[PDB]
Amino acid sequence: LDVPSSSRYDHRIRYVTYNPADVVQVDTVLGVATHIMLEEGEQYLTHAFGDSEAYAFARKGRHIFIKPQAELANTNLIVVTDRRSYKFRLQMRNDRNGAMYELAFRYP
Amino acid sequence: LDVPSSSRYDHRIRYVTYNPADVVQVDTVLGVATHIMLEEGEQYLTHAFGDSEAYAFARKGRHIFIKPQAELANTNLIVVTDRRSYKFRLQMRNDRNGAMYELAFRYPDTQARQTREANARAAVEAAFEQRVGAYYNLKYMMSGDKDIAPVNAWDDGRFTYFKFSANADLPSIYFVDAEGNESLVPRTTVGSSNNIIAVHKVNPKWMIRLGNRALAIFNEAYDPNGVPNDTGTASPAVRRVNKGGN
Amino acid sequence: LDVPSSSRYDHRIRYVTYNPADVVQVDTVLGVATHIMLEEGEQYLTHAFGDSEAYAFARKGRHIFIKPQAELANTNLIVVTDRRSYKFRLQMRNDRNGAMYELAFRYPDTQARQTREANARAAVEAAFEQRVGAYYNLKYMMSGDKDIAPVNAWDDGRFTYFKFSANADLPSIYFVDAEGNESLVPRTTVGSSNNIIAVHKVNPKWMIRLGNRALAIFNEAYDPNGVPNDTGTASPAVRRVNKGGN
Amino acid sequence: KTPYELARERMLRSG
Amino acid sequence: KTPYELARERMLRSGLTAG
Repeated sequence: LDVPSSSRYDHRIRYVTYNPADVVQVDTVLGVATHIMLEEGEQYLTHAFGDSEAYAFARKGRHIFIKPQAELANTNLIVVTDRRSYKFRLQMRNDRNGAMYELAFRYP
Repeated sequence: LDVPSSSRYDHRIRYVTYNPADVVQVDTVLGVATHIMLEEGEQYLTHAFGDSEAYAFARKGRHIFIKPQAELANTNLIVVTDRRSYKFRLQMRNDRNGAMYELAFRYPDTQARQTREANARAAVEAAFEQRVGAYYNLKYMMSGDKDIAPVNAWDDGRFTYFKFSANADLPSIYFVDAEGNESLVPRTTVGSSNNIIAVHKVNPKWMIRLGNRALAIFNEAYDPNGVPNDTGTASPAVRRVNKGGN
Repeated sequence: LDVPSSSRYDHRIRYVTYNPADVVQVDTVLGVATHIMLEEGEQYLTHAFGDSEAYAFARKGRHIFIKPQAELANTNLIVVTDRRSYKFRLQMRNDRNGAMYELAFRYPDTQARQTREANARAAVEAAFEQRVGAYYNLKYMMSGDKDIAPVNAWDDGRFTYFKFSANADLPSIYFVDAEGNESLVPRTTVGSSNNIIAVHKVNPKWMIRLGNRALAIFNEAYDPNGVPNDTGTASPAVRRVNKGGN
Repeated sequence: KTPYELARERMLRSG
Repeated sequence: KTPYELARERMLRSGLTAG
């Protein structure tokens, strides 16, 4: 459960270091899209939501957008690519504050 | 949250520096369109709304237009491109005052990147032109047609340099072996005014030709041993390293 | 019942080793997809549930994703590969807590095989660069066109080495037999500055040619016997083994 | 159906 | 039908990939 850490100019942008042995907690509010940013040269293979209907999924190349489409949308998103597999614990926050506009990854 | 700064002529045109760690606040009133453009030659890739139905999206090339389509349109917009990714925060304004007709960006990150590559090029050029610990051979003689002659000839142990004056045509230079046969040697033309022909070999005898005139140049201090090329470049302070690995 | 072991960072990711004679117990909850991790290069042949409609099955190459879809989904999932049969006991947890996001399989034999080859590679490289236990023959004569001569010629009983200076063109080297006939011999170019031509043979006589100049190299201490090559490589500290089996 | 409820509906429906 | 019940029905119905 690595909660991402925000930037110093705004909290709407978070960052996290990749770890193949730990999940990233994702805090989603209603009506926002989350730009999840993958590493360069990485080819998408397959993803598997916890609920395909609880979130909207869009992908162009290595860009990923997720957006809640139903209430109580607490699921998990596992996207698997050639180099590695990502894990997100999507948890919808009911207060519509403190969103995460962008999730950016770091690699050791 | 980046609040853009309005121009001194009208409040409807606002500016802000791009920052890949902060979102820009956009205030949209009902019934107007906020014109947005990207930096020249930027490849628009994809966009994503909080509410695809609350706002409109019109784009041709680098010009992006949005407009509220529904009541209470409070969402975001993430426009991703090949070099960056603009993150907006759209907040529909109830009282229809203080509109934006145009958002414009000033980009310091692209300059910060463009400047670093100049620093790297300057570093490598400094390494190459740092020539130090060099020995110069000047014991050169000539016989033949002195009208095509260089004003100076020398070598640094690795290359041989023939300097020609400004009013002189640059001739062809040939490699002469022990039996007297000529053969092609590669050359590069160096100097501020392209007045030096640098051949890539140290040899005891050279042949210069221009038309039907030949000049022979003799190295009187020929060193068979030379300076070995351990680094793979023309200087001992720069190394050619394998990148492909493999 | 081989209960998987949770990761030290998070309890969701669990690792257990494959065993043909046991089934792995999984604790799955509602609305979470479990990532079953397969070995690289396997071949999914088929799979089998004891209750198909209880779980949703999606596969792509070696990546299996399963989620529950019906109430009280207590069944098994058997996946057979080309090399082994995977056995799961899909027990549906009831509180929606402590899910299993991934189940990574550890394989002992492949661990051992993959770790030993890297040690072998490092040891082999160190043993080539070790280069001990060699006798050097330096009784080499020459006669002919000295301007294409090497500055040093020697052999270690396996190869013969001709060292040329930095300013010297590398010539062509030929094998001379008992009757004086010249023939090709393989060569490799070694040294820091590619200044040594190593030929893959020890011979009493050699011929060096470049253009129209010829030079004869004489081995005045020719050992007809030499050191036998029992290892199949250039050094006695590395062995060439038949991987292909067959 | 208060306007805020319709706003939440639009938020959930849209792509 | 309370929201939690509808959420459970949604969770059971969902497929792994939408599309």
